[PDB]
Amino acid sequence: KKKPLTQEQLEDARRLKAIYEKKKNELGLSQESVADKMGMGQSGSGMKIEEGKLVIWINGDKGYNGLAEVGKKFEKDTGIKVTVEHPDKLEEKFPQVAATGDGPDIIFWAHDRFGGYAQSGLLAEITPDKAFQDKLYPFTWDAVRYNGKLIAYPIAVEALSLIYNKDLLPNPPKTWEEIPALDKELKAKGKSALMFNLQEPYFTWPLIAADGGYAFKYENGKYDIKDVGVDNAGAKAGLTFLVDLIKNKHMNADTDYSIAEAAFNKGETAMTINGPWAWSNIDTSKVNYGVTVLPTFKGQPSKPFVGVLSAGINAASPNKELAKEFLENYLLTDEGLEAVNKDKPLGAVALKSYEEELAKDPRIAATMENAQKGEIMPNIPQMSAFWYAVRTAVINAASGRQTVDEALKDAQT
Ligand SMILES: OC[C@H]1O[C@H](O[C@H]2[C@H](O)[C@@H](O)[C@@H](O)O[C@@H]2CO)[C@H](O)[C@@H](O)[C@@H]1O
Repeated sequence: KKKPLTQEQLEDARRLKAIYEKKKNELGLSQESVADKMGMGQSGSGMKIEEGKLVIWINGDKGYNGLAEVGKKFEKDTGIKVTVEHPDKLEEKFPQVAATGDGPDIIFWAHDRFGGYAQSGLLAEITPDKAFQDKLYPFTWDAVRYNGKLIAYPIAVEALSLIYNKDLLPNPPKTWEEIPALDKELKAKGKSALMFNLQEPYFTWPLIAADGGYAFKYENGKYDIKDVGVDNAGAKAGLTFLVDLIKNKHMNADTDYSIAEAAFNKGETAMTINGPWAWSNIDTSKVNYGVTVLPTFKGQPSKPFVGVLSAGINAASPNKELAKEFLENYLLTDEGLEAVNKDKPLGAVALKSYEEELAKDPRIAATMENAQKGEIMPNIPQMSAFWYAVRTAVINAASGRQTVDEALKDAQT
């Protein structure tokens, strides 16, 4: 308190403070900190994610109610509350919130996005022992391995199939090339041959890859990011066929997931292209449907990009042990996967014991044959940029805003 200070000394300090404050106000920071704007300090205090519970994000097309049921079982046994959410644009929101040390404890998505999350430091290395690993197929662990480390638990192996209305079309086409004539036939009955989501490149990729399109060349155990196959002859032939379908009025460039689903389930179109998650709504519909191998293009199989639905653990989570216990001992069991599967079908699961049951289902057999004909997606960090590039190319080529040659030239970097 009692200091040997004169008014002149205090005045000198007053002036220095005022010089500082004058600059601060001129910089428009009357209400903010200088050090914050310099990106100094932290963000944040390492405690945004609540300790002692689990928050889980999964896409809204998956069996999130069945997953929440597994969460309730977990809570009954352990007292740990599990909250399941399905935010829109989850795969964009997760990296944004997790970068700040926030977000869910566990994030579900196909494995392709996970290498980018891991490179950004957003995903924990997972630690299942060999005995647990032995319960899932080796190729599924491979999909979630990034630079030697396991960075997610694999859940299910997803591939697109051709889904068809057996009453309108007891005999589904073998080839993409048959579709225009089939559409002309069905149009005379007030129906169309085929509708599927043209807004997400996932759905058009199997045709683009058929005759030779590819994302990143894989050689000697590594992906060459300098060798991209989005604008080669095969990719062009595939996308040109799609564009010709639109030019010839066999499909509408505007068709999206809900337009195609509503039209197929109402019985207005004879075929759609979709994954196992979609089977539940068709089951509810009046449609008698089959699930079969995708049409060939130029005599070669369609090659869907295969996604392994996977559960990653937020690096910021203080609940990594709770998450491990939940995922290994509750979800990845016959009863856990059945709960999710009964809600929206997972397709072919990574867990050997449960996959052996489901394999009897002809819809799963067809999923697996389409998966086998395609390729497991890379998980490299360049995947997000690839998908954005191809999404743009397909939408622009389909709508006619650009030619196929120009759109694919733009996508190639
Ligand atoms: O369309 C690009 C998109 O494809 C894949 O997303 C799939 C996903 O794997 C399926 O689980 C399902 O939810 O439909 C999505 C397509 O709408 C990639 O996994 C994704 O990263 C990519 O953006």
